Amino acid sequence: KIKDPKILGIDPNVTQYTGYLDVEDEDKHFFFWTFESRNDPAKDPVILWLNGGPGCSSLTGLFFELGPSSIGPDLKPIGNPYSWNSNATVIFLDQPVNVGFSYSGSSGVSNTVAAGKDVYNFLELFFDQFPEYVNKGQDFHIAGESYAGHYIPVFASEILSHKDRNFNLTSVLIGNGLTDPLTQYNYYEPMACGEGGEPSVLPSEECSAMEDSLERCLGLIESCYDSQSVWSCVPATIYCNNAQLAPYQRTGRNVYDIRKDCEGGNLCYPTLQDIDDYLNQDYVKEAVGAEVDHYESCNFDINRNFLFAGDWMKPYHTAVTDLLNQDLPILVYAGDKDFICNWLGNKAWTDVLPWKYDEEFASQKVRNWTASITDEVAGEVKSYKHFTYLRVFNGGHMVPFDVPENALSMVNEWIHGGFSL
Amino acid sequence: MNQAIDFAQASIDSYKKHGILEDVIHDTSFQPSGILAVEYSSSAPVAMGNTLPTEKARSKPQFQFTFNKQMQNAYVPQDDDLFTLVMTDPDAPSKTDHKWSEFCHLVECDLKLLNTEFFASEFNTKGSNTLIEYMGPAPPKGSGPHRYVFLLYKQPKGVDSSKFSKIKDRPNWGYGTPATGVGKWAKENNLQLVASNFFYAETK
Ligand SMILES: *[C@@H]1O[C@H](CO)[C@@H](O)[C@H](O)[C@H]1NC(C)=O
Ligand SMILES: *[C@H]1O[C@H](CO)[C@@H](O)[C@H](O)[C@H]1NC(C)=O
Ligand SMILES: *[C@H]1O[C@H](CO)[C@@H](O)[C@H](O)[C@H]1NC(C)=O
Repeated sequence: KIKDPKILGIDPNVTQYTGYLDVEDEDKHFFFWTFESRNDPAKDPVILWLNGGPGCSSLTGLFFELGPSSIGPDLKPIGNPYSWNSNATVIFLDQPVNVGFSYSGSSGVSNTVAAGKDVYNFLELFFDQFPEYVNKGQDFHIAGESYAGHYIPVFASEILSHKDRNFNLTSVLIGNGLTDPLTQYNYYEPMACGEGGEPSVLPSEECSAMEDSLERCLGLIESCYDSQSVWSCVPATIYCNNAQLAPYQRTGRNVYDIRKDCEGGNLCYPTLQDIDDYLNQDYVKEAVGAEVDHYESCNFDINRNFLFAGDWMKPYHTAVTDLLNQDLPILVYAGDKDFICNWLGNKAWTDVLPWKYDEEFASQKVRNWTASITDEVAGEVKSYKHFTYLRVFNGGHMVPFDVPENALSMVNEWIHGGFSL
Repeated sequence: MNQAIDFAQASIDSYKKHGILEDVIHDTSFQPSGILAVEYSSSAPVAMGNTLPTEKARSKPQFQFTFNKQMQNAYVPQDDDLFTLVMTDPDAPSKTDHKWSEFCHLVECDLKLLNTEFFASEFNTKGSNTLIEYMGPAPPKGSGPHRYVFLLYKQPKGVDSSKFSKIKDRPNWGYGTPATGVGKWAKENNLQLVASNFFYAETK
């Protein structure tokens, strides 16, 4: 069922829908929340937002990062003037099933490919229910962060292989994501040892330890890349994460923001709890039409499902090559203060990825990027044709949360500026 | 992504949330020494709590043991080492009715590994002895989902399976009393639990 959640604060005088879209022939109930552009919903593009985890709700991005309202300590919504629905209608989807308000009694997904099949179905049902967001020829984008670095490329491929789809895909955005493990795992040491724009956070003995185990880890990742099997990918995940991520984590430092200490829940940001409490209120659940009893930011079971299935180290980056070769614009952005999906690693796989214009791209010189809204030199860009890599200054794992204005400048210059920063 | 660093803690959390430490292992202090990767087919991996369609868990699955000297009385890998692989359902006929609690699905013994400390290895099936042949999930329609738990035990040095207590039959592992199985049997045979994985299956 679909509902009108306007009675809640969130975004007054902007139509929106919440509810479920079902694939009952598989017992899958996808919860979503839609917000129209605060400008012209008939002209402005549509954006699908996805958080990572894997197993975390997209409502996090809504209330905590880039949606129309955030939530105060008193559980009252506070309007966000820099919401991404300023010049685009946005869709927040809880996926895979059983994440957030999305649920499923029987089935369950363990890898990205399978999740891709499900999202494609959801989108078909969606644009079927709301032809208004396609009829007028609006562009449609898919944006997400973190582990969505796995989702997006695979997801985009899934939808582009269907010739009978009832909508189009204009471009995809990926912030601080994990996309090419083999390359990215090479930059945790330099990022944690004073070579990523921040003072070292690990004692020398540790940085060296990380260097020694690097080879073994990479070899294991390569092995997973070659066989794409549990036997090879799961061990690779265990060895590398313990060798390259564990040291940093043991210092109590925030894996999402190298300048902070991890404090609070399983996600290091105490405030996330506030939105969890807001979404669990009796009147909010009802107004939204939730069919699930208790809401949680992330579902750690599906998180472990992906882990123990070997999805973490798969070579999904190869999908990016296909997409780029087909001229699909792609924006890979990363805040330079994040650690677990740092900008060094993201610039690295982006500089060596093979594709028809990999030569002209590698040649391009990085230049300064001035945010339109703030007029500040907010980062360093590097782009050629339809491939762009953006380093965002003073941004952690969740860019919009640290630099909301510059973040809005980025998405708008992309969505409205012809996919070129 | 914060939770994907420590596979040990991740394992404990899963065992707790799904009552594997109390209903089956009977030890809330249990610490895994490694992780047990189990798979029926490339599309049917058992990944700590995922759901699998019954028909996919029809034949015997493949196993792999990854030891990581860090996730740690303590288990120190050696060459003489012989292992026992168990599969049990503590939700038989259901998560509530335990008339047959702990239904024995599989018990393989005298298994050896093909093979700062770290290694991933499969088992050498050759000289092993199956005390209880494999039988896939077959939960009663409507009983709800059942927990299918795989457990890897290290056998005491020098003692083969011909010396372990007999297993009358499957329901209750032939102990007669309800809610009894791997825990009871593993203790009276001095087996050392080393790892565990599990999945859910249901018949609607
Ligand atoms: C975004 O929408 C606002 C509507 O108030 C408009 O003033 C602004 O110029 C728009 N900019 C775009 C199209 O990026
Ligand atoms: C995608 O846009 C619509 C989908 O509603 C379709 O009719 C069109 O053919 C596609 N794009 C084009 C013009 O190739
Ligand atoms: C970026 O702008 C130019 C080159 O793009 C140059 O002044 C310098 O590299 C940067 N400017 C700043 C912020 O110092």
